[PDB]
Amino acid sequence: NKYKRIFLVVMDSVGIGEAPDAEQFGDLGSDTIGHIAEHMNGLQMPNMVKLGLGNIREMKGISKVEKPLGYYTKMQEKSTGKDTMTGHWEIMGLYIDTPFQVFPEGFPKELLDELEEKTGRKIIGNKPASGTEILDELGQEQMETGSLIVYTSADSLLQIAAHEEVVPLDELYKICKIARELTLDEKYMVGRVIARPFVGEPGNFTRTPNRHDYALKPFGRTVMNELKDSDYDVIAIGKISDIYDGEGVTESLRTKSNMDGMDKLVDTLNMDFTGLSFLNLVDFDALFGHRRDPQGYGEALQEYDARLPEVFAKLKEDDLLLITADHGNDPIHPGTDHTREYVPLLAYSPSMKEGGQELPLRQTFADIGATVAENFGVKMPEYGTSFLNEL
Ligand SMILES: [Mn+2]
Ligand SMILES: [Mn+2]
Ligand SMILES: [Mn+2]
Repeated sequence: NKYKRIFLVVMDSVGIGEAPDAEQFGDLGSDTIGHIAEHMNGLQMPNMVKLGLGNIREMKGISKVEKPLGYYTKMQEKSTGKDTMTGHWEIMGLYIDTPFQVFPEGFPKELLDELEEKTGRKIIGNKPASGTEILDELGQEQMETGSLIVYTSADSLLQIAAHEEVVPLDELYKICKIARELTLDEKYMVGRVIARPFVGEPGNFTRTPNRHDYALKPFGRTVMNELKDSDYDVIAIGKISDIYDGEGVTESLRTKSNMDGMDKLVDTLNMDFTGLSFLNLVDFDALFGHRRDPQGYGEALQEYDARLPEVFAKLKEDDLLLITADHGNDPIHPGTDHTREYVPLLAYSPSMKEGGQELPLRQTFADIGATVAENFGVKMPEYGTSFLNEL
């Protein structure tokens, strides 16, 4: 292998400007990094700048450098949707025609009607809400009627809440499995069904750790599958295992925040493995993008960039670091949905003794998967063009 270890970091939702098909998605004008940089009166990201971020695209506080540490370009998404599953699936070698849907006004009546009809239970709520607001609002009614509280988020989720002393857990998991079948339907395609059991009394409801998720497998065997089947390590950090429903994962490390994700990245640098270490930094999407909070997003980007020198210090001559994103989520854009954007790509190894150069624009995210597969000598994905020999 040219590289013994590859460290792939998805900065979740960190877009670098409107894609050529943004108009189809109502995403004209979008620019996640750009708008944040203007809000911050200059983003302070000196380490991403040293890698070549401003060589991809100059933005406020983010300038090009003469000798970038590694190679740089951007990537265009080929898949139909702009959700997290689509983007990640494409990164690992797939093409996804059928988008996952989001439900800001609630789920369609036809779906909720069929869930009632299969379960024998009435549904209440049916809107985007936090766990806390929805339980305050409807927890008491739920307790008194046996009804199911159905809510959503700004992401592709269907969440079903019920009190553990009113709806037994096993019954709630059965209900979520029925909902998971009903939502494999392109009219209603949700990424994840989540059981949200709770306990307590009105005024004091708490969600319990008995949460269970019902995800879809990727629509194809990914590069991760091929790695795992060839006895490589595939270390998933953060939401990566959930995103691929475990497919192809040999070890999974839960994280609680972006700093904790960078700590687990560092833990993997200290491991003797051969294969892929794959990190998702989700806070950018979950806390700041969907909440349309440019200040919080800005601070988080700065906090991330400050962790990078330690990663540079630990990379070996036969390691490769890849940094990208899975879509945009511009915190100064209408609504609460993602944005259809190009994503940055940075590729760095300390064996790059002269620094890097510009790569041709990657016409699918699957170029990353193709690179990884070529590096490790495993079956090449159906989609994607490796840039391994360009490095
Ligand atoms: Mn939009
Ligand atoms: Mn995402
Ligand atoms: Mn999201």
